[PDB]
Amino acid sequence: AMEIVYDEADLRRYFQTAVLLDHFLDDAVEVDVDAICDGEMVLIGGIMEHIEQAGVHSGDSACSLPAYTLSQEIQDVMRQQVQKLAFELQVRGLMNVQFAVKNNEVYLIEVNPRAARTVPFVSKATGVPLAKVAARVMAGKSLAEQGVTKEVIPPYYSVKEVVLPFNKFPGVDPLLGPEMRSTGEVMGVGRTFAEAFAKAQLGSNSTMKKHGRALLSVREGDKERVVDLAAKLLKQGFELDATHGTAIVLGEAGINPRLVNKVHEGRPHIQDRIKNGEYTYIINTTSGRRAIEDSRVIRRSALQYKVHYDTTLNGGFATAMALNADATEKVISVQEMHAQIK
Amino acid sequence: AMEIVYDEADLRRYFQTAVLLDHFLDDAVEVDVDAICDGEMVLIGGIMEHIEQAGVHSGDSACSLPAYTLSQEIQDVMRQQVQKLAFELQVRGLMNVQFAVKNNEVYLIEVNPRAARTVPFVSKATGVPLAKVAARVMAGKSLAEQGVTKEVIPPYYSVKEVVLPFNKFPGVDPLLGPEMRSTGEVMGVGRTFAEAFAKAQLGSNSTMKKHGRALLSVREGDKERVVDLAAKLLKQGFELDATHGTAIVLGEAGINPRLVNKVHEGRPHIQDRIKNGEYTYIINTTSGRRAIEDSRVIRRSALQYKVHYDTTLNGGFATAMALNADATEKVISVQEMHAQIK
Ligand SMILES: Nc1ncnc2c1ncn2[C@@H]1O[C@H](COP(=O)(O)OP(=O)(O)O)[C@@H](O)[C@H]1O
Ligand SMILES: Nc1ncnc2c1ncn2[C@@H]1O[C@H](COP(=O)(O)OP(=O)(O)O)[C@@H](O)[C@H]1O
Ligand SMILES: O=c1[nH]cnc2c1ncn2[C@@H]1O[C@H](COP(=O)(O)O)[C@@H](O)[C@H]1O
Ligand SMILES: O=c1[nH]cnc2c1ncn2[C@@H]1O[C@H](COP(=O)(O)O)[C@@H](O)[C@H]1O
Ligand SMILES: NCCC[C@H](N)C(=O)O
Ligand SMILES: NCCC[C@H](N)C(=O)O
Ligand SMILES: [Cl-]
Ligand SMILES: [Cl-]
Ligand SMILES: [K+]
Ligand SMILES: [K+]
Ligand SMILES: [K+]
Ligand SMILES: [K+]
Ligand SMILES: [Mn+2]
Ligand SMILES: [Mn+2]
Repeated sequence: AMEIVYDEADLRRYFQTAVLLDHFLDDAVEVDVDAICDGEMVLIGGIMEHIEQAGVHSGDSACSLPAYTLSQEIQDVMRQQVQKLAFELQVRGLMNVQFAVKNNEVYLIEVNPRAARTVPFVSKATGVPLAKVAARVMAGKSLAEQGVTKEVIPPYYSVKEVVLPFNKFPGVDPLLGPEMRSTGEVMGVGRTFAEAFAKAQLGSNSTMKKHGRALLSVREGDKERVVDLAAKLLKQGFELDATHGTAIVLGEAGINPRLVNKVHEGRPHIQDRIKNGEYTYIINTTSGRRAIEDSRVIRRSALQYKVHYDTTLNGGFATAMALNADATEKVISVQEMHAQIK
Repeated sequence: AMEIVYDEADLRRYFQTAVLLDHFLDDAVEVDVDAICDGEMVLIGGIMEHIEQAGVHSGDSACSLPAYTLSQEIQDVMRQQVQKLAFELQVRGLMNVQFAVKNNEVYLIEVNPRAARTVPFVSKATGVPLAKVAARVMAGKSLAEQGVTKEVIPPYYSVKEVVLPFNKFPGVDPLLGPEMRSTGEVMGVGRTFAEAFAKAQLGSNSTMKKHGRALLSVREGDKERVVDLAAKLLKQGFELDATHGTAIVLGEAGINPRLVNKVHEGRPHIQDRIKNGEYTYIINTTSGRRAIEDSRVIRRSALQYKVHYDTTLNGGFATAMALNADATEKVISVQEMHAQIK
């Protein structure tokens, strides 16, 4: 049971219900890097930039291949670091490295000297049978002999999205965290990131609509950013609703959402509205055990009433960008995909 | 110490704190009636409809001659009740009657068998020197004999507004109630109620503006009428702020004010905003001792910073109308006014 502790009090509190201790890189981009090491050289299979930030298990984050926001200069740090790590541990075959980017600063989160659950996606994305290769490598044939020496960078956008079992265990709080709960995955391919993403979202069984009313209820650290997001939804013709504190910040920015009541606050409240088909979209962020626990009802209602919802601001943005795309506009075969690869 | 208690708890509460017990006529129109009785007949000198409802001392209420909302039918009833009273108590000279209208029903508040403070204004408004006339009657000269037998209903509107000393005693909660606190009064003469009012308002040293942002923070009972108020303001070009509860009702009605925190809710709050010059107008109603005591800050801030404020919705509405008039437009002398009385 891993948990993010915010303060001293918090510490104890976990401790009771309860040891490695790590500092939580808040407001960090999480990255996945799959690579092969033949001993001579190192092939970078792919660099995946997660939509959801560090603190939300790789296993449950959507991810984009190539990175949709990261700087070449930084990818480059990780590129260099992995190489460094590959040779150092003596990687003979596949490997995976997970980083965390915070303030143009690369932090090593973990190294998995084996096949990661990211390979296939990465293989599909790049047209490079990553496993076959490391397989051939482990046995004795080099990256060099394989003529599999250069790192591929597709002409298109490959986004990976996950599917969660929440609907099977309704008593659970359908919320993202440090622990993985997802069962499967989908892949979205688009000319643009927004395209790919919309593809991955539709593919993941999302109920997200392109119209109606959105509900914004975010955590403190998300209050600043939520503005742009809200701006985006307004531009798309979404009508807005917001909880008190979230409504405060919005207003301070020229945006006047409809104020909605929390459960304990009166009527009607979020639950009633949700239940009444009042929303087509919900952006809900929450931080801290107690808070989470207290906000449970919205997520539960949302899931239950099939309202598309995001539990990360990063995830809200993606959802928004995707509103500008048409996931049924254009299809492309995988063979065509790899054909496009020079 | 004259207070209005709402519930049993309230009763006691006062009782510890502190006997005549009267049923409070909530949401009632207060009226003043000045008249003369020569024992032979009764002369109606003036029927004044207060802007502020019963519960706000007559002396601190703005008022209009002729009535601006009362039905002729209801006024006529009053006129008869006055007559009755006059005769019965043996009035010989001036008299004054105070009523409350609730649900198309007339209630007697009190009877002051003497010259009331409304006498000068009524005189000015009607061109009839009630004091002189009444003095005559007292002296033996009858109404018939003096040739003053018909009630005068002027061709223009006369609005009286008061001035309060709260500024002199910053420590006092600048709020209206059942006890009189005002030191003076002014008169506004207009072709319409809106005009008389605007004139009365301006002469009262009101800092009211015709543009800007308005703060709405009203009590439960006022939550319903507030919407129309908000609309009217919106129409006038004003922008809107509002406290939580008030915002909620507004939202439900299609009005999305900009949310503002209560002093104790955090920042940014009303005090901050008021202080910073965000508002040009403030509409704040509050009921019940504790509630009053708690909101005190909003009223104290409004005054200190010179923002125009109304503590009654009836007042807020009058203000609203006045926005549609120009007190600097037309001027009229008393002589001219009296001359129009045919
Ligand atoms: N120090 C940290 N700061 C931020 N996020 C972290 C940190 N450690 C772990 N995480 C998050 O938790 C996830 C799981 O941690 P990780 O060490 O990779 O565990 P696992 O072995 O279960 O895959 C990561 O994918 C990441 O989102
Ligand atoms: N029963 C009542 N219902 C509503 N308002 C009332 C009632 N009794 C008095 N008031 C309010 O209190 C004020 C003062 O009461 P009043 O009997 O006229 O006392 P005073 O001797 O001060 O003139 C009135 O002008 C009115 O606004
Ligand atoms: O009905 C509720 N009860 C408790 N918490 C809620 C409820 N609805 C939303 N929240 C949480 O409220 C937070 C936003 O609060 P705000 O700061 O007042 O806008 C988010 O972290 C939400 O998950
Ligand atoms: O800063 C404050 N502290 C306490 N009460 C306030 C404050 N500002 C406004 N009020 C009161 O809040 C009421 C409106 O509350 P609302 O229903 O949440 O909008 C009014 O009756 C106001 O007098
Ligand atoms: N990639 C995880 C699934 C996303 C889900 N809508 C959430 O934001 O909670
Ligand atoms: N007629 C009394 C003055 C009104 C004041 N603006 C208030 O509404 O409190
Ligand atoms: Cl369950
Ligand atoms: Cl003082
Ligand atoms: K992540
Ligand atoms: K691991
Ligand atoms: K009154
Ligand atoms: K009296
Ligand atoms: Mn991991
Ligand atoms: Mn009285």
